[PDB]
Amino acid sequence: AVVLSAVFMPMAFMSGATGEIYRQFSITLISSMLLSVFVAMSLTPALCA
Amino acid sequence: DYYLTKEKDNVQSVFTVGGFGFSGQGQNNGLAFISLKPWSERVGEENSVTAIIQRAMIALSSINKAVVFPFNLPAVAELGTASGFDMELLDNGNLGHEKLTQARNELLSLAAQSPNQVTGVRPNGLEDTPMFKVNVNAAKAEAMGVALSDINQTISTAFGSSYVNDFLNQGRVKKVYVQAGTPFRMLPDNINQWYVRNASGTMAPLSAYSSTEWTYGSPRLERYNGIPSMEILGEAAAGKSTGDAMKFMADLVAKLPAGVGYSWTGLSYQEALSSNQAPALYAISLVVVFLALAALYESWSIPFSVMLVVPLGVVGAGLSNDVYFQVGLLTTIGLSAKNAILIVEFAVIIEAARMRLRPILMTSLAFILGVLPLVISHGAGSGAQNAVGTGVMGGMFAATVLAIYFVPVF
Amino acid sequence: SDINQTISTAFGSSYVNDFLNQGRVKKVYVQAGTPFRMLPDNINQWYVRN
Amino acid sequence: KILLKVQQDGSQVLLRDVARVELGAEDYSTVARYNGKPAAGIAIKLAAGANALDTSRAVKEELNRLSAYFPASLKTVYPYDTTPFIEISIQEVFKTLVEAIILVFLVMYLFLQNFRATIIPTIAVPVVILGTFAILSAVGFTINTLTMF
Amino acid sequence: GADAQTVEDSVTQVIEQNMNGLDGLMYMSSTSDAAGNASITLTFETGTSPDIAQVQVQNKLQLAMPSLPEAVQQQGISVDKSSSNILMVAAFISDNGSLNQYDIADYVASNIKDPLSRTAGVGSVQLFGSEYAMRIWLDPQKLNKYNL
Amino acid sequence: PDIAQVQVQNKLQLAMPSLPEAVQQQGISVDKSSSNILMVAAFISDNGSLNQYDIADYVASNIKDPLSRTAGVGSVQLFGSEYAMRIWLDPQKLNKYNLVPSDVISQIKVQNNQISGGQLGGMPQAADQQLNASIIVQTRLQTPEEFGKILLKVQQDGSQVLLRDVARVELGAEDYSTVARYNGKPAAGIAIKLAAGA
Ligand SMILES: CCCCCCCCCCCCO[C@@H]1O[C@H](CO)[C@@H](O[C@H]2O[C@H](CO)[C@@H](O)[C@H](O)[C@H]2O)[C@H](O)[C@H]1O
Ligand SMILES: CCCCCCCCCCCCO[C@@H]1O[C@H](CO)[C@@H](O[C@H]2O[C@H](CO)[C@@H](O)[C@H](O)[C@H]2O)[C@H](O)[C@H]1O
Ligand SMILES: CCCCCCCCCCCCO[C@@H]1O[C@H](CO)[C@@H](O[C@H]2O[C@H](CO)[C@@H](O)[C@H](O)[C@H]2O)[C@H](O)[C@H]1O
Repeated sequence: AVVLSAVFMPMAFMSGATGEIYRQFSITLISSMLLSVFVAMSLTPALCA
Repeated sequence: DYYLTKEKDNVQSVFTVGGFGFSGQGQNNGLAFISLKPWSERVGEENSVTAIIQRAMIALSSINKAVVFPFNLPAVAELGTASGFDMELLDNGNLGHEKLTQARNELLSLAAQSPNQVTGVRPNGLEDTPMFKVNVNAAKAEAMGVALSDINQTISTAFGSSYVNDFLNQGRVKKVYVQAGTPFRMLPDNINQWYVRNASGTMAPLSAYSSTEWTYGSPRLERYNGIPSMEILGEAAAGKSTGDAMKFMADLVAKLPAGVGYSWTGLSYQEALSSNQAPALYAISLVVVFLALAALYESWSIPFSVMLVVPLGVVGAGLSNDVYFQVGLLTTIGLSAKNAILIVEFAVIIEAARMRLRPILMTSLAFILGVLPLVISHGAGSGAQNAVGTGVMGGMFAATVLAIYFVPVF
Repeated sequence: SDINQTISTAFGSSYVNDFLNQGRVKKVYVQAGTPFRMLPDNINQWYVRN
Repeated sequence: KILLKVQQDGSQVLLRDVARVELGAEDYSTVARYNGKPAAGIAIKLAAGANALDTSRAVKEELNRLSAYFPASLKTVYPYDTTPFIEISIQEVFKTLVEAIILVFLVMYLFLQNFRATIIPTIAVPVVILGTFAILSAVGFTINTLTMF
Repeated sequence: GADAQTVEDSVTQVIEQNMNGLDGLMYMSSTSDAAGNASITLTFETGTSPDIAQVQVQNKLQLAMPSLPEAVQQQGISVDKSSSNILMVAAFISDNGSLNQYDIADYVASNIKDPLSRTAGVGSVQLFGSEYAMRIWLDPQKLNKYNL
Repeated sequence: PDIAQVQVQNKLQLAMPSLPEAVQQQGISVDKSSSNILMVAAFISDNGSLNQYDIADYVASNIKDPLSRTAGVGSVQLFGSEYAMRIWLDPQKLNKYNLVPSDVISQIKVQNNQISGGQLGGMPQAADQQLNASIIVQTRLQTPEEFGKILLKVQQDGSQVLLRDVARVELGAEDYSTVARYNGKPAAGIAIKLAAGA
């Protein structure tokens, strides 16, 4: 998740309509692994306990 | 009457407005909104929108003195009512309306000569119509003491409904219009009934010094970036993309007489603006994804040196693919990389892949059944998704079994 | 008013309206000729209607 | 009764003597009908950035409120309404999300055969997906086909 | 009461020649029909503020306002951030047929148009009708009779 | 800058009705123009077939407004003028026919005018007519000889007094105040001002 966030980090600092289209992938992805790394270490341990 | 008499069992309301249309406002334009009963009463596919539209086409093709074209609202009503290419024929050479019309007809003839490339090419504007021209002998009117301004104002007021001022009606301000009566402005002979006052105060009819003739004129004029133009529509031929036919039409225009340009608008402009910059963004995205597949397994370590061979496969790879699939291929490469990852990092494979073969098919099926809601209502639209899906799942299972083991020795 | 308008039109290029030239709208100007507005003596050449 | 001219004998020439004055339409170029009956219509265009469902509810409520002052023979009908389609689309997307999570649970249960062991991912995934929805809403990212990939 | 050529060369070109210097302008297309309507559509780059674009367009239009014919000025020129999509259509009918289309349209435009138009979330409204107007139908024979 | 320009243009609209008519007709421009000049483009003639007036008119008619609407361009300034249907009056000839520049201006306004001719069978129409066609009355004059044939006055003997009899009508520059040259040859130029933030 850290590596994916890093590689997708500098995509959101360039403009353009195609860039704005690619934001609809990039921002959702960085949010995706950020939520994933939150939930895997936070929520699932509580359940399995 | 046709909608509310022959198919009363599926239509709810018919709202027809005359004098309006998407081509503009005019006496010969017609438009109709149709409302259908709710899905509870519309059962089966025979009462669906498509079947009723097809029946409407078949029944209304019999309208002899009009062109009735029932159609469904498109998926994106903000971009037009159909697909294909949108083209503007620019007269940047200052040639004139007639020369541009001749050029447009020549382009249509040339396009019709090669149906294997472009299909259904047609103009969008309206054709020329007969128009009435009144010629006023200014010298003759001036000889008998009648001002030309009076004649022009008389004609314009009589046939044009000149607006005067406002008045109050039930507490609201509303306009006041002055025009000739209905039975006085319907025929060309009606002009001879009009009179105008001279300087002496007497009256002389308009027929004394005015001559009328029939000419032709354009009922609708189109401009693009301040340059006169006429729109041209059409769709690419079957089995062909948009770019090839678009370039072919560009060459066709290059064959037109000098002074005539061209330009793309609407969807075609968007795709052209995407295409001329697509290679650079695709190259930088490929560099970024290469860094992604070069940073995780520490440099050319084990698999990332075989992913170094991936660019050769990419360069090896007229058939095309849409914008969504261009990112879908990258996501497929990424998910294959991840299918390798949680075993390759463990190696960084026997036990790891024994306990991680299951996640391969969970992720594959999760992606498949997550893109499934985009297309499916259950039952319908499922037979055509088992061709690519099953083959890709089998290929991914084989890749998990073999490649993460051959690549280490490779 | 006639005298002032005459002088202003003769020496000031009063603008009238627009006209079409090669598909473009362009202005129309009215002014005195070049050899009639170069010297102070040029005013005595002008006439106005009573 | 507007005076235009007085003749030499003192007679008056009113507007009605030379023209027929009547209360008529401002623009006659448009003719509308409903099921063959005379009618008039309003085309409502959605403002940029405004959600369709709430705007339509507001418009319908405004029409209902104004209906109290209508003439004795005037009624309101909707010949072209798109909002029931939007409502049924969202009602279908909720169903499709719930059946997606149900099928994920079913696959995981087919794997482990232990409902207590199988449930953990079942509640794990939808929290992530709805959190992602929340972030894309907060930033201002629309629910568009690109997102639904 | 204007033809296509007249409305074009009297309104459309005049407005277009002063439609430069706009930020994010993508392209501009215009039409001029024989009904007397001059419609100019301006497309801006994606992401441009619609309010800013509308303000700029309305300001630049004020330059060409004195150059337009008097009738066009009196009719009024509207600039709106209108999208092509239609949200919903509301129709009004008469039960007993006591009111023709003119009465219904006039009542609608006088009472229901402007509160609905100012309701939140509504971009623009279009009326399929017309208000009342004190139409005066001239008679050429009677006018000639009284020297008018 | 956009907010400031909008505020200035709005506040200017207050004083618009108070300004003289000629100033209103000329038009008032409000622009977010910086003093710096990005680049200057010049246009010349190889064989000298075109004088500075033709070159400037062609430039202002064809190259100005597409360049002005090009992205990143704040404002452009033309070192020249478009064409304008200049009418050079002759005081002696005007006095000869008992004419005043005011009547010449009025006659030009009348005869060089577009008139909305309406249309036959427009709304509302009868219930049994099939013909609907526009009516063309008068169009704006185009050629210089068209202007030269404008009627001004008819003498008592029936002779006509045209515009060409009292004035020399020719296609000339709209503004003669600017003269530009390139290496001594006639030319016209455009000053391109960089837009703010581009
Ligand atoms: C010898 C003949 C040479 C002819 C070459 C013709 C074209 C060949 C490919 C060149 C492409 C380089 O084009 C380059 O693209 C990047 C984006 O990827 C652009 O970069 C731009 O977009 C990014 C965001 O995406 C921004 O962060 C950046 O600030 C912006 O300037 C540059 O404006 C441009 O310099
Ligand atoms: C009210 C709650 C309980 C009642 C059940 C109704 C809602 C629950 C849906 C499941 C019942 C339908 O059972 C059916 O089974 C098949 C196979 O497993 C699944 O559906 C499968 O086949 C259909 C039919 O080609 C495809 O459209 C679909 O893409 C595929 O996933 C769905 O589950 C459902 O279409
Ligand atoms: C015989 C087997 C049957 C299995 C059926 C499985 C599902 C099939 C479709 C059923 C859908 C009905 O689901 C229904 O949706 C509406 C909204 O549209 C919900 O209604 C809810 O949302 C609306 C607003 O949108 C609110 O005004 C309402 O107060 C609220 O309760 C209900 O919570 C639910 O009752």
